[PDB]
Amino acid sequence: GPRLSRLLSSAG
Amino acid sequence: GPLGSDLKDAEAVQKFFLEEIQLGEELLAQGDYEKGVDHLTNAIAVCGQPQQLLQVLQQTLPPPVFQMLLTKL
Repeated sequence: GPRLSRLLSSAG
Repeated sequence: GPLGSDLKDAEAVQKFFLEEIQLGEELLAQGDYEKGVDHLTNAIAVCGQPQQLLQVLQQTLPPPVFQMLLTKL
């Protein structure tokens, strides 16, 4: 799902 | 002036990175692996230290898709 993107953002 | 010398440059790249990650993960969530990875590799490409990003990706992506990703790195 598209909110998976929050995980990738948290990686920095 | 050259890219990076303007205050607005840092904002544009942070927005670009968010957009590319959101777009990539939406495309992946539709089954379009190739275009999704295109966008994910754009996001990585503007990231100065993408170690954890790559690690999460390799953790989370199907392995043939992660292979695709590396090809497009």
